[PDB]
Amino acid sequence: SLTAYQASSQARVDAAMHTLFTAPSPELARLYEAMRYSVMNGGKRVRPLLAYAACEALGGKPEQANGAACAVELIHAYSLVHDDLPAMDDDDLRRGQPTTHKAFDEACAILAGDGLQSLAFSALLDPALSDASAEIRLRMVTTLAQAAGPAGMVGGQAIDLGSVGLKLDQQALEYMHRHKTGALIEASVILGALASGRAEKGELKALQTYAQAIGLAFQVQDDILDVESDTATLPTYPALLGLAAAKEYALELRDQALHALRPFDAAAEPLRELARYIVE
Amino acid sequence: SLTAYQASSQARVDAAMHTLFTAPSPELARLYEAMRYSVMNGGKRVRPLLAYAACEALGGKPEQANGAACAVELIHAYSLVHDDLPAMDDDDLRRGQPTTHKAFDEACAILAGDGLQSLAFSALLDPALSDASAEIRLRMVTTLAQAAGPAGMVGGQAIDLGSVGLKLDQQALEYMHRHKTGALIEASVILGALASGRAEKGELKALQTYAQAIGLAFQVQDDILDVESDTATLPTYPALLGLAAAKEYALELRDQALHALRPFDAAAEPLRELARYIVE
Ligand SMILES: [Mg+2]
Ligand SMILES: [Mg+2]
Ligand SMILES: [Mg+2]
Ligand SMILES: [Mg+2]
Ligand SMILES: [Mg+2]
Repeated sequence: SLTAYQASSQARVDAAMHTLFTAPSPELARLYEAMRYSVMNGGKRVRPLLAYAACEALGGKPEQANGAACAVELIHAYSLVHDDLPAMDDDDLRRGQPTTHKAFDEACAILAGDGLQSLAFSALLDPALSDASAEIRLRMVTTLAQAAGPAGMVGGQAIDLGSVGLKLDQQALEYMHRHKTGALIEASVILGALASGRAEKGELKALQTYAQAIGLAFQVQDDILDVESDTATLPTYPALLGLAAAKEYALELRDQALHALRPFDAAAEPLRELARYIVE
Repeated sequence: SLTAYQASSQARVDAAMHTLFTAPSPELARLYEAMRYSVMNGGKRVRPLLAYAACEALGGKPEQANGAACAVELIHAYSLVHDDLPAMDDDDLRRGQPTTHKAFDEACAILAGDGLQSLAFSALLDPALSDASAEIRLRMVTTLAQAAGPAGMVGGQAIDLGSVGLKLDQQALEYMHRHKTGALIEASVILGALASGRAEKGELKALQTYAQAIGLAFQVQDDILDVESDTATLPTYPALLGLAAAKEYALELRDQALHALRPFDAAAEPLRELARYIVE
C-alpha cells in the first residue's frame, strides 16, 4: 500500500540523513542542531518516496537511491527554512511547530538553509549513500543543480515574488508552479531512476512526464481543497477554470501521470499509487 | 607582475561568468539581474586568481580552471549577499555601492544568494568551462561542497555568530578564520590544481598548506591595518599577541606559504607574489 511505502521511505531516508547531522566540533553544534530541526520535523518525505520508487521501478534496490533521496529532501528543507523568513513568507509556524528562525534566530536560519544546500550536494556524492558510477553521479549533481537553482526552484520562488498583485492566467500560474515545485519533483524521480544504474533515455523521458503531471496535480488539488474548505466554513485553478473544470483537470493530470508509467511493470506501483493518492 | 596576473585573472573569470547570467525567460530576468549585481561589482577576484594560478603552477592552461574559478567566485559572492542582510551584518553598502538587498529587496537578495550557490555547482560541471575527467570533476564538487558547507565556510559564519561577546583566545580566533575564509581559499587552490589534470598527492598537500597560511595571513594583516589606521586617526591578533608580535606573525605566515611552494618551479610565481602582496 502507499501507507506502507511512505512509511518505509520515511524510515530509510531519516536513517540515512542521521549521520549527516553530527557536528564535527562543539563550536558547530548549534548550526547542525538548526539544520536537524529544519529537517527532522516528522516530514512526509514525498521527494525521497519518489526517488526510491523511481529507483525500484527500474529494478534498483532502494538504498541505491539514498544519496538521491537525501539530496532532494535537504534541498526541500532548505527552501522551506528560507521561505519562512520574515523577508519571504514570514511564518512563525510550520505544521504546527515554531519555524527555524523562531526556534533559533533569523541569522541561524539563513545559515542553516545555506548549509543544507551544500549538504545536499555532499549527500549526492557520498560513497556511503550510493554506489553509482562517477558518470551517473555526474548526471545526478548536474540535474540537482539545474532543478534547485535559478532556472528551477529558486527561479520559481522569484517568479512567485514578482507576481504579487498580478492577475496571472493559467499559463503563467502553471509556469510558476512548474518551477517552484515541479522542478524538484522531477529531480526526485530522475535522480532515483539514475541511481538504479539501469535508466534508459525513453524511461527518463516517461518519468519526466509523470513528474510534471503529479507536480501540477498537487497544485491543482491544493487549490480545489482550499475552495472546498472555504465553502464549508464561509490566482487559483478554480478561479481561472471554474471549480468543476478544475476538478476535471486534477483527474486529467492524475491520468496523464498514470499513462506516462505504461512502459513500467508492477515495480512502478508505488508511483501509480502516489498519483491516485493526490486526488483521493 | 601580480598586477598583470590579477588583471588577466579578473578578465578571464568575468568573461566566463557572463554566459551564466542570462535569464532563460523574462519572468526570471530580475533574479538573474540581482545575481549579476551581486557578482559583477568590480571585485578583485582573488579566489579565481588562486584557482588559475594553482592550475598553471601544475602546468595546466588557465582556462582548464574556468569552472573552478567561476565556482569559487559564485560561492564567495553568495556568501556576501547573505552576510550583508539585516539579520546578519546589516550592511547598506559594500565597497561604496548599495548592497543587493538595498538595490533590490531582502527577499530578492536571499534568493539571489541561494541561486548563486546552485549556479556555483552548475559552473563546476559545465563542459564549456572545463574539460576534466568525470572523476577529477567528482573530486572538485566534493571539495567545493565540503569547503562551502556547514563544516567549512557556513560553519565559520555560524562560529562567528556564536562568538559575539566572547573573549576568544588565539586558537579559537584561528579556528574561526580557518573556516570562515580559509576553507574557500583552500578550495580555490585545490580545485585549480585538480583542473590541470596533473595534480599529485604531494602537490595537493603543499597547496593546502600554502592556502591555509595565506588565509590566515590575510586575517592577521587586516587586523594590523585596522590598528595602524586607528593609531593614525585616534578579538584581534594585535590584542592577543601585541602589535609587534602580530606583525612578526604575518611575516611568518607569508614565509610558511612561500616555503610550501618550494616543490614548484617558476610557473608558481603568481602564488608566491600573492603571498608577498598580502603583507606589502
Ligand atoms: Mg508559508
Ligand atoms: Mg570513468
Ligand atoms: Mg495554489
Ligand atoms: Mg559587513
Ligand atoms: Mg579581524
